Amino acid sequence: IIMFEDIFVVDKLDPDGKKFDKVTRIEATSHNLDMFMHLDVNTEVYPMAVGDKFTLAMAPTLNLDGTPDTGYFTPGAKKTLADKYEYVMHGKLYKITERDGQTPKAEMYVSFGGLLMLLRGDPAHISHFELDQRLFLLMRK
Amino acid sequence: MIIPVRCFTCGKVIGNKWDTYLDLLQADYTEGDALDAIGLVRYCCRRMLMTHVDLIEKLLNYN
Amino acid sequence: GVVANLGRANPLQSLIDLRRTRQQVLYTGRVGDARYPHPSHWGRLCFLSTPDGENCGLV
Amino acid sequence: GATYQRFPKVKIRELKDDYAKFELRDTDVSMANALRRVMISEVPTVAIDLVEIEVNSSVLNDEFIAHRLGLIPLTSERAMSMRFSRDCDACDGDGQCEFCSVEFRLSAKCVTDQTLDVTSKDLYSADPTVTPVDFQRGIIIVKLRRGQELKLRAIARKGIGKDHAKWSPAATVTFMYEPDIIINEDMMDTLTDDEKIDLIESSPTKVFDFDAVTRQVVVVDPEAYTYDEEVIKKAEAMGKQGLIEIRPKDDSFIFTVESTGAVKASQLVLNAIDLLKQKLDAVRLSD
Amino acid sequence: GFSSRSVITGDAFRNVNEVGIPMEIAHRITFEERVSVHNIGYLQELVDNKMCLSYTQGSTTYSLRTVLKPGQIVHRRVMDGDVVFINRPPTTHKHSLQALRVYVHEDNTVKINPLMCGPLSADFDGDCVHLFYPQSLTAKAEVLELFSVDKQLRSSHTGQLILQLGLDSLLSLRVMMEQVFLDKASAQQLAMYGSRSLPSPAVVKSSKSGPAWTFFQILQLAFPERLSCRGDGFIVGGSDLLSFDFGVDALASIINGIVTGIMVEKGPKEALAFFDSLQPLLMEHLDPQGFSLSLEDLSMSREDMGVIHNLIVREISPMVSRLRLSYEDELQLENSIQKVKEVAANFMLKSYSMRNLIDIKSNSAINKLVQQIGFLGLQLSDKKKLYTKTLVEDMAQFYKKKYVSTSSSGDFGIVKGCFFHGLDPYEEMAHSVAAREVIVRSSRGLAEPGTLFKNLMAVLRDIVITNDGTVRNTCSNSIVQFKYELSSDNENQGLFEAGDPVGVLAATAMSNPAYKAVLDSSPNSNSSWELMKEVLLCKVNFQNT
Amino acid sequence: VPDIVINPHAFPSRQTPGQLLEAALSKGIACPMQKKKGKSDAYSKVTRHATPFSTPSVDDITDQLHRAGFSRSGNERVYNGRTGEMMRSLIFMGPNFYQRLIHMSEDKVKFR
Amino acid sequence: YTFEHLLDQGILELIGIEEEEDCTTAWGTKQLLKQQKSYTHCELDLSFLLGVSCAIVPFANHDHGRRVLYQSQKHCQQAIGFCSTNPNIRCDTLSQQLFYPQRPLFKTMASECLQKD
Amino acid sequence: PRKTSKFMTKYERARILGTRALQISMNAPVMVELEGETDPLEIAMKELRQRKIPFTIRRYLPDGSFEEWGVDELIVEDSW
Amino acid sequence: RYERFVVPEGTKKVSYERDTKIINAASFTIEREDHTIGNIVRMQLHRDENVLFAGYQLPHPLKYKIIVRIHTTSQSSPMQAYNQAINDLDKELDFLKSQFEAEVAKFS
Amino acid sequence: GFNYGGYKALTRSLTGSQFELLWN
RNA sequence: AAAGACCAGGC
Ligand SMILES: [Mg+2]
Ligand SMILES: [Zn+2]
Ligand SMILES: [Zn+2]
Repeated sequence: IIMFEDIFVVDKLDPDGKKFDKVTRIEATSHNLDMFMHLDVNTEVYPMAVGDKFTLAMAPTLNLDGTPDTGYFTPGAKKTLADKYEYVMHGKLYKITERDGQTPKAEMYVSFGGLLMLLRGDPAHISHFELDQRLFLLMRK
Repeated sequence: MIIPVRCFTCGKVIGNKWDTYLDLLQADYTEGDALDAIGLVRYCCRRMLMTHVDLIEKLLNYN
Repeated sequence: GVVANLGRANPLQSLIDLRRTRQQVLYTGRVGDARYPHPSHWGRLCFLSTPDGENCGLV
Repeated sequence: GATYQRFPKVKIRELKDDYAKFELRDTDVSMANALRRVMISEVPTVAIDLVEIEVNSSVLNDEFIAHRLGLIPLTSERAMSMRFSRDCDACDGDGQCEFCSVEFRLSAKCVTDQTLDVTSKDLYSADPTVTPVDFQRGIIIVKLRRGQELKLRAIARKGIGKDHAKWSPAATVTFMYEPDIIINEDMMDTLTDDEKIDLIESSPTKVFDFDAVTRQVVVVDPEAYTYDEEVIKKAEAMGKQGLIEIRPKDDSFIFTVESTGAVKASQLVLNAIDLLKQKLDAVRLSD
Repeated sequence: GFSSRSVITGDAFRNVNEVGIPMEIAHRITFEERVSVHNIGYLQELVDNKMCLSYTQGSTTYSLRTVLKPGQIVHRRVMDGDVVFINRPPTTHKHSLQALRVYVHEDNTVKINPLMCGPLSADFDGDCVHLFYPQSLTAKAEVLELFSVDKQLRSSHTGQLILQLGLDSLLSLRVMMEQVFLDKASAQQLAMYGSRSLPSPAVVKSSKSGPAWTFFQILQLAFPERLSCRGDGFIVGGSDLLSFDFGVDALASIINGIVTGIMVEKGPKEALAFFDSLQPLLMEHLDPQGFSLSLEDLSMSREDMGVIHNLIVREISPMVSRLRLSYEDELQLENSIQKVKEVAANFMLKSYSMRNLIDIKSNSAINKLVQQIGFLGLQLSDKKKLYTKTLVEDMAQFYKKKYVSTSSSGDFGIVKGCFFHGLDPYEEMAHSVAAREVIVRSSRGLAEPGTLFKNLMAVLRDIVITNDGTVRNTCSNSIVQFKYELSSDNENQGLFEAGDPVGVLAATAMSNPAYKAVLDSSPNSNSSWELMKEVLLCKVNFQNT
Repeated sequence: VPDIVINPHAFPSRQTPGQLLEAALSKGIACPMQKKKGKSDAYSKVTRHATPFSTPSVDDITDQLHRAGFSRSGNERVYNGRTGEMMRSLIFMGPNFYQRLIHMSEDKVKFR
Repeated sequence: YTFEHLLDQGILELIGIEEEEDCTTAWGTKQLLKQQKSYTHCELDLSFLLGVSCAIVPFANHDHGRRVLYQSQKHCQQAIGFCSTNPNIRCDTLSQQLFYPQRPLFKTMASECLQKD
Repeated sequence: PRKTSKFMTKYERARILGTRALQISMNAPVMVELEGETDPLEIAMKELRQRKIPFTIRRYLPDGSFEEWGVDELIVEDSW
Repeated sequence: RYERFVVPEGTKKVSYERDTKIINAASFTIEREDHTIGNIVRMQLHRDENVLFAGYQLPHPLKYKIIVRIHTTSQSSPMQAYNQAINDLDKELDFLKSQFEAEVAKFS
Repeated sequence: GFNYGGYKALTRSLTGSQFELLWN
């Protein structure tokens, strides 16, 4: 069971650029539910353009039935996990600072092994996320 | 003093090829053609014969 | 600085020990342009090879 | 009850004594590298190990002569069946003894006023199975002028190339990846033919060629490629990106095996496979 | 007690505080022990295995080359785990006394970690070191307590660390930074060298390839447990490298910040353990890739070389026939040729191998590559050189004589060629004068630092921080200073404590840049040593110079 | 395989580029000429002098390497010896004349 | 030729330092001599300006001068190569020798002219 | 005791460990337990770590005065 | 003296050690081996499906000794995965030898 | 200065012994 | 014994 899902549309690529050679940073608003996001993503295994469609989920576990998670994704008998997506990451929430500056926006900070992501938005969605919780980035086109 | 038995880098037997190389040089061949006709293909083996200095003849006179 | 020993480590050391030239000076360490190449060395003394100790340029 | 086994496939393209060329596919590069490393450093041969010198009147010293004698290749088909000298209890070394040792003798003295050559055809073994390899005149050892003399006795034993390079049976064993070359013909038509000659002249070896009978280019012998980036850097220098592309075709290799002659070129591969089995067996878990 | 001289070689796969000692050295040097309780059986095992060389009960030295009672002296041979202290022969090596732990090998050299080259200022081109072997037990305590590597980790000349990532380690980090991702096999092969565990992948599944780690997860494999610190370009939280910003202009400083975070909050040896896990990981990362340089790296194009020659024959040569006829205050020459050298460096850093093998921000090391790829620049002048002006006039007349093919097509003191394309015989002679002057200045001129260090130690020898804290002389018991630092007091400890010989530390911190400046003998490093002598060597009598 | 391996950090700092030009020249004169022309005098136009102050230009050295079947830049692809994988960087290889000096390690060992 | 026959026909001359100040000498290169004839002399080779251990160094005008000094003054006197051809009457303190000495692959002008290995 | 540092310096630490290991080598009783160790310097280091060492120091001031002190009263507790 | 090549001392040829921090994880230490055995065993263990970690390491490049670390899932164990890899390598070598003998007899 | 003219001037104008251990 | 004198390696 996921904790978030939304269809996103990218606003721009490279707000500064000039970074590692196979990483692109996307800056995006959201189409349905009011959200702000900017993310590091791999370019060679998943090229991403301007004006796209993609949706994002924020599940804390891959398995659709079981709760625990130890091990990589070597498929086999229990491939019944959330395989509805083409690109997944796995990282950590490290700063859940509350703004109260333009109080409709409340920011949140995660990092996938060095690849950063900021997600702002309403206080009524970033609450069940808590500090130092492992998260995933299930994302498809 | 004498030609070494094997090439230093690869280990091919070259120690029975000196007098043949001198005989081919004596019949007006270039050094590249004298090594081509004798079977040496890697440049490591060719530099063993192009650069050998035959000091045994001078040692045989001066006792 | 007149008579030296002949070295026999290889034949080249013996060859270059026989082809040297020296400007002897009083206190080694305060000379003029004695330690330097002059343009009148061209073709007759080597301007690239010389010692690097106290005899730099003097030999 | 699980199996995760591979099935290698072998196709020999040229085979003779002391030379073998064969392509090997459907295995991993770790297995090809294991075969190469074992053929260079693990397959045993027989070579001279002790030299006992009685008379030396030549102008060469004894360590020069012993090191020359150590590197002459002997015929070693018995080397898989005999034992190392650290394991033999039927002797003390120090002489001829089967399963561990062969004795050689040599004696020469110049009496003419011409210079006498002493070759490897003057070494006589006390075992007619282990002799020097026949290739000419034989490998030179020393030269004498008049009244000089060489007289010695040698002990030849078994060993491997990891111990000294005189026991290695391979003058050179190597493999190479098999290449996969694609040329985009929809971008090949964009080039005039002098620019095609300018592209083909960038390759160091003869991998591409020009057939003006159709006014085009063709990939002929795509195994003369040496994986330098010269043609690709040329096409990236002309701007015409992606015109050619080369990827190493995985799980496919071409082995070349040359032996010093101590053992045949098929027997070297077969003894490598046997020794690699023998060290896979001794590593097992008992449980 | 004993001393030993030997040639040094390197070894990156043993620990930083370890030294490898040849067996021929080790089996002839002894350590003395007083046999008593808690070591009867342990020393009896040794004397039974014939590892104790000699003995003395009472005073009569009976040899063993006897059972043990408590109270005599056993002399055993050097084995693994003992402490020696190392010193290159201190010609300039004023503070290089280091304490190291011994392992034994069979070769002929002394092996040290490559991180210990800069604390010793040694290299592996023929250098020898002296090892000393402490015999007394209070001497062992003093050596182990004052001069160990973890004790001496933060420098006393500067505020920095004595251990910096150097040549192959920094290059391994740079090539690990220009490609960001690693597949499973090489990542687990690197994770064999880490002290921690390998994390879950940052990328679990793409549709193109399999899983992939990033290099931050590889770099975090050397941290200690439950580390959480912070610096300029990084955030580490929960022993995980959360953030590390882009750069190659910042990378060494960020690594230095991570190590100072660990050594501000982590342990008694954790920064050394960090280095001991990081360095072999970087070697094993770089080894299946290789790194080289070709002729293409050294060949500037025809266009860029034409621009270099056009900028010379346009700007540099008509000016140099004007402002060199004036006197010394016109160093506008150096600024303009530095502008042309900036143009040449911007050209030559397009080759991928050359920008990884130097320090880009360094200027003494970037002029040396411009001399190889492009022009050499100015070689002859008559300002503050050790040759006279008659040599310069002779060389200008000789320049008129030899270039009879259109003389005065440039200047006589400017060399336009490069080392990669080769010099003229005239350019070779002009360059050879400049090289000879640098060599003479570096060899004969090493007497003014030698005098300065003697006269500096003669006056600064006995200045100590006292037990009440005032920096005082001790032979006259007079106050030189009321406080050494500005935030040192009896609540807050600092980098310096009571009993520290701060005068000797000041003298050595003054003598090091002098010796470095003369051993370089660049124009900048000559002017700096002039400016230093004009302060340090003032005269109380009026000389009206 | 090489006989001697040296570090690439030694070249941008010592200013001895001639060592790369000697090794690229020597490799061109010990290799067999592959006879793309197929004429008699395949080894007639071989450059081997490197005399000081009249050295050959680098276009002649690189054309000699190209006629022998090698890249002009002087480097070549190599396979890793411990694992077998094709290494990502190309390596500069070639013959250099090296000298063994009289300073040996076993004569420098001393103990007081 | 003999040297005496070339001297006796005026093709070659022996010239001292003071007389050479009245001489226009082309730089060795025949291409400098024969593209413009405003010269009175020409060198035999430019590399003969150097001493015997420096003229045999390959690409010796492509290196920095301290390095050429290191090679031609220090390192070539310490190399181990040939020692002698009659070692039975040489009781030196130390004598060292390689097993198989080689010559280089390249050919400078001085090594082609002296014909020494 | 006031007016001086409540930390122990490296020169006091070295001499305390030296005299303690010299005492242990002279058949002195060990004030703590042994977890299988033989080197006397490491026993003295464990004694300093567990603060079971009897000694007293006298810090001499420059003006002739001093400060008596007991060795289990200084901060020796500092990690990185 | 050149005898300490392939002979071990009174130690075992292989020594097993099951680590304590992670479960289903072990490190087999093999005497008198090097890259040849370790590399093929590593790349054969990656072909297995109940193997999550496989890696080999020389403790020092001048020692003739390797350490092989395996972490498995709960459907298998490290010792089963080790032995399955070794048996698969023997059967692959037997197949290779039969193919090579057939091709050599064909060429004559 | 740090030369003789400064050194003779001041010369004309003008750890160990820091602590002691004992038993308790 | 002691000094001269030389050479080499560093600084
Ligand atoms: Mg050095
Ligand atoms: Zn060869
Ligand atoms: Zn026997």
